[PDB]
Amino acid sequence: PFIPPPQQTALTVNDHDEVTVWNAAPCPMLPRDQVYVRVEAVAINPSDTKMRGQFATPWAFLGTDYAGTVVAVGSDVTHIQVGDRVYGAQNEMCPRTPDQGAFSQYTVTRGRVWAKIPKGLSFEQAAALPAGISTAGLAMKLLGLPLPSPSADQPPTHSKPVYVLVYGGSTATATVTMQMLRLSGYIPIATCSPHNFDLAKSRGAEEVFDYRAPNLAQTIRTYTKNNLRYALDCITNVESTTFCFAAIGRAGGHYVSLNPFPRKMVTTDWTLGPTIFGEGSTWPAPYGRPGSEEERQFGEDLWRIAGQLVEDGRLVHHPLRVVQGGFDHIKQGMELVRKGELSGEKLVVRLE
Ligand SMILES: C/C=C/C(=O)SCCNC(=O)CCNC(=O)[C@H](O)C(C)(C)COP(=O)(O)OP(=O)(O)OC[C@H]1O[C@@H](n2cnc3c(N)ncnc32)[C@H](OP(=O)(O)O)[C@@H]1O
Repeated sequence: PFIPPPQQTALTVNDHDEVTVWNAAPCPMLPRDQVYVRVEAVAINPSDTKMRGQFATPWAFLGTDYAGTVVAVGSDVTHIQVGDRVYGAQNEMCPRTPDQGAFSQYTVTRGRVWAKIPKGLSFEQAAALPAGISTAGLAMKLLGLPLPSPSADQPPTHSKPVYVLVYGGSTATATVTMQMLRLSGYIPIATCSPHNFDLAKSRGAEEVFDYRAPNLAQTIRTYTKNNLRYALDCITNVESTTFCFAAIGRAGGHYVSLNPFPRKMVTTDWTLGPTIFGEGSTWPAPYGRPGSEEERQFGEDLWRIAGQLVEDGRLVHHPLRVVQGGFDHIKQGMELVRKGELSGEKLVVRLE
């Protein structure tokens, strides 16, 4: 049986709320239904930068998005060989599993929220995808929109065009969501900054608008025949919620946000990330919820679908900004992300 290394490097937060390169971190045990991954590349997400204060578990590993090489295979796992390449998501800073996080030299795969990297994709391209895939699926689920068929030789047809507003169409989440929406037969319309217009259109937006434009909500209401029933808010602040409520049609609509938030006929939801694992959250406030087998199966189904889409080139990664380096480079990348210094790109670290 496989024996994990006695120590490794991982990124964590210490007992003084500081992001820390930890050079004596433990290695996880190998679950019988998972595989053991030597991490080759990771992506940085805003969620990583927010794991602080009450949100941090000291000495628990940071990071969601990883891609690496399989070094050991759990005894109950089929269809994966030692030396295969995989990509997937981890559930960062879960006090029950503090030795599992993407920002580590060695991790294990989690649930079935992972896949084999297609032959034509690099570690960096693959690492850019997992939180995107996962978030896009949770949002479509919450909006009440069906997932794409991995078959189906092309999108369902609708009665009339069914628009979906995506506020923040240059975000990492939006560029993956808009491809998926299109594959399901929906027509995304996006708002973002002018320099990311071409990116939004390349990723499935039928039209794209500058979110700063005066009375843009009237423009959108006109465009959608005053019957916009779906708004996906990828920005999630006071202004984006106001805009989305204004753009939704006179007969009502559904607003889904990627974070919690503090007129009639609008239902509202927001995506809780660990939900993709069928895990819940131990956090208090609006976060804590029990896990569920239905949530687990959804996540597996999504990943089976999206895996095939990525494999056939029908779902593509957000543009990359690739850094070569070690764990301090992940730490610096987080700060860049936290400061909003990235536009239209995802920061990926290839671990050297
Ligand atoms: C395995 C994990 C699975 C999950 O489901 S995680 C669940 C989803 N939720 C969260 O992770 C919560 C924590 N995350 C956040 O709060 C993120 O910031 C969200 C999820 C809201 C967005 O992250 P994402 O990675 O999708 O976007 P990004 O960082 O790539 O987007 C940045 C872009 O956001 C845009 N932006 C930034 N501030 C903006 C503003 N005030 N107004 C309008 N747009 C704004 C601005 O775009 P341009 O205007 O075109 O340059 C900027 O480039």
